[PDB]
Amino acid sequence: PSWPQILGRLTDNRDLARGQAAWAMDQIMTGNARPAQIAAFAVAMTMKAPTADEVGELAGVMLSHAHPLPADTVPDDAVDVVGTGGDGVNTVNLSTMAAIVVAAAGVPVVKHGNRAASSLSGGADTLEALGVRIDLGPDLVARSLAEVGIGFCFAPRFHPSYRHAAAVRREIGVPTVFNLLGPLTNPARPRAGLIGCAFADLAEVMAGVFAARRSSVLVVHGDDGLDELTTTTTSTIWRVAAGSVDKLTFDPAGFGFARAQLDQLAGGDAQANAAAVRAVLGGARGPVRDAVVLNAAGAIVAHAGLSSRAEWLPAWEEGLRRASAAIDTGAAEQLLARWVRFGRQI
Amino acid sequence: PSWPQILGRLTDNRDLARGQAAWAMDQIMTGNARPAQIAAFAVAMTMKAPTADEVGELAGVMLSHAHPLPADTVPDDAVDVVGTGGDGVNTVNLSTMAAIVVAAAGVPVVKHGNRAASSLSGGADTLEALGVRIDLGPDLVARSLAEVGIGFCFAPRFHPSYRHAAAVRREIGVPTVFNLLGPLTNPARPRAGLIGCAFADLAEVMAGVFAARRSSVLVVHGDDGLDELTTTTTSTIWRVAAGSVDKLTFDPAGFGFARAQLDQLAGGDAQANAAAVRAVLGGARGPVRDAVVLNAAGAIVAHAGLSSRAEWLPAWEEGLRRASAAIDTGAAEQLLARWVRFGRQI
Ligand SMILES: O=P(O)(O)OC[C@H]1O[C@H](OP(=O)(O)OP(=O)(O)O)[C@H](O)[C@@H]1O
Ligand SMILES: O=P(O)(O)OC[C@H]1O[C@H](OP(=O)(O)OP(=O)(O)O)[C@H](O)[C@@H]1O
Ligand SMILES: O=C(O)c1ccccc1Cc1ccccc1
Ligand SMILES: O=C(O)c1ccccc1Cc1ccccc1
Ligand SMILES: O=C(O)c1ccccc1Cc1ccccc1
Ligand SMILES: [Mg+2]
Ligand SMILES: [Mg+2]
Ligand SMILES: [Mg+2]
Ligand SMILES: [Mg+2]
Repeated sequence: PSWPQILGRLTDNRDLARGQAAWAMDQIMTGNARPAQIAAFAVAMTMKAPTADEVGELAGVMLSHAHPLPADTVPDDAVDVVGTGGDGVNTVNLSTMAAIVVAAAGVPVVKHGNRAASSLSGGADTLEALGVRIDLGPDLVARSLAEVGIGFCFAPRFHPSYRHAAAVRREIGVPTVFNLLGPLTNPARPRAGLIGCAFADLAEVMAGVFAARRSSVLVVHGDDGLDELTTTTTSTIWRVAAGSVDKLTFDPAGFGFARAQLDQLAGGDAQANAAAVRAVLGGARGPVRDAVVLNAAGAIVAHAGLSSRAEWLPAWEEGLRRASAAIDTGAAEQLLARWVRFGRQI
Repeated sequence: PSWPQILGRLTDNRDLARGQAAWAMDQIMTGNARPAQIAAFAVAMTMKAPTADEVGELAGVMLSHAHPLPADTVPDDAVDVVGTGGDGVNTVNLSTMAAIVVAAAGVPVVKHGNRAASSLSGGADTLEALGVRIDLGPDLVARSLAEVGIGFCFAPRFHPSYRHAAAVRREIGVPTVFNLLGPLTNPARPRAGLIGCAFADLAEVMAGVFAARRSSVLVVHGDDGLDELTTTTTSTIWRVAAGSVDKLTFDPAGFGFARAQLDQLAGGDAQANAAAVRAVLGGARGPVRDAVVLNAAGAIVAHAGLSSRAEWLPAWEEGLRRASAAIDTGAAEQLLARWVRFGRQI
């Protein structure tokens, strides 16, 4: 294997041979690839049209190098709620708020996240401004999970060897296949998730990766471009279950949600976004709450999918009940307070 | 303009807006572009499908930054004989030998060239092994042209600001749009040329660039893969005249040439390739001579094409007569000896 061989194949517009994507990603992760090689690979792979086998190879290599959580500290039914980012909107941190509510409903959550790349505040930025410790290592994330019901795996802490790819990602600024890897490389390897993808023609490939892993996942793209289930219009859902994918259109109005306008979901810096989380968890009614509940419900449906029994329309109704209730009872607000406290008691 | 804007447009598979390619090449030529951005641009441009406008912009920027020859030192009808390289075949130096014969026929030759990038011995390597000064500056190239009838512009000597792009080209190893630039950026800007292209899919774009400039050029690709007019089979020629491109297939059997096998054109290191130059210039008959006479005749046909009155078959017959006579009379052999002396004598 070599860069000339692998890059030549992608520029010739051919799928890679088995193991070639893995070889390249491993070269990148061990500090053996030049920035020019990283960049050419990321770009060539994107314009060829990456396959699920290829992206799955990249994610596998990352996960090989990642710091794992201690043996037996992650429940079999843990869920993630996370997206690619890069939708270019300023939204409040919808995946993060949704994650808190899901954990409050009693579904164990191990969230993978990161600071903003192009938006004003990312999930990690907002959690830090809420006073949550984003910087915890594996042992402490396990304890957070067990003690609070939610853990946060901060991407740079668990994937230090991604530094070179990350620098290339920043320098080129254009989204590539690398922008898919975050939701695919949660170091705790939870088996279910609500997974947002900003790139309409890469979502199916993401779903394919999860299918191969036999995860129960909803990969979601809002038809307004949000890497979240949206309230402004319909969303496309790639439903992953029993190792297979099917594409659905999802209509929040079908459940009773008023249509919102994207400016109603608008964000600010980390201080503003933190105040939006507090408002939502404090019971403020309106568009932010609606989108949070929808997205929490979606994650609860992915969790339910870890069973044969799981049935689409009933799963949603129950997910929506549970998400609403976790906020209404104050369970979500109290969980956030307990999470903040946990991090202060070292 | 920005890298995110330009790279995004290319990865969306869209042609650039006018001036975007020029902006990017200029960033690259002024040391303002990171290796990652250079590589991402070269790759995305190649996979999109570069246009003649875009490639012409790259070449125009390179020519803007190149060392020029002094005013009024390059005759109106100077010719180049040069290819992309990158054919992955190990040939004797056909363009270089052709160039010497063409000069000896009395057509002024200002050759752009470079050391090998992936073959054993490139034009510049072989010229160096023959005792020719390859790295003369603008003023001495002009004097060489006036006194010997041929000058050689060494690419690193005339395009110092391409240094960063060149390092990226070698690091990625795969051919890109950058590989087209050599034959398109001769600093003496001759108006005619026999131009070899190893990349069948890009040769038409090279021809378009020459058409825009109103050059009289034959862009050639041997149907065996050579960036030269081959003697082993037919060649595709994109004939450039009166600012238009005509695609032709050319068969040397039409002029009485015997088919050769590719192994008969096989080269070696610079010493072996230098000895093959002397053997051809000394009158040795065989396949190598045939390939040199054919390519010389091709450069002479491109030269004739600077006149609107030139006709194709008579131009070929005259080109072949002139190329053959230049060897047989000893004029090509003497010209090489004079070139060597010129470099030794200041
Ligand atoms: O700056 P951007 O490239 O637009 O990225 C926006 C955020 O989306 C992703 O996280 P996540 O889905 O966990 O965050 P959320 O709470 O903002 O939805 C990513 O980790 C960023 O934090
Ligand atoms: O290492 P490669 O990428 O295969 O390139 C082989 C040579 O071809 C080009 O020159 P030119 O056409 O002037 O050389 P020639 O005499 O060998 O035909 C290029 O400048 C190299 O010198
Ligand atoms: O540059 C990335 O995509 C990336 C790749 C591998 C690991 C982590 C990230 C950061 C991230 C985490 C979670 C969501 C989005 C982005
Ligand atoms: O290396 C350089 O500094 C350089 C600068 C300007 C022109 C040519 C080259 C050399 C080169 C060798 C092989 C491929 C491409 C380029
Ligand atoms: O090939 C390149 O990267 C290149 C680009 C711009 C200028 C010069 C070269 C080197 C060259 C000169 C002549 C023929 C082939 C190659
Ligand atoms: Mg999100
Ligand atoms: Mg989002
Ligand atoms: Mg050549
Ligand atoms: Mg050649």
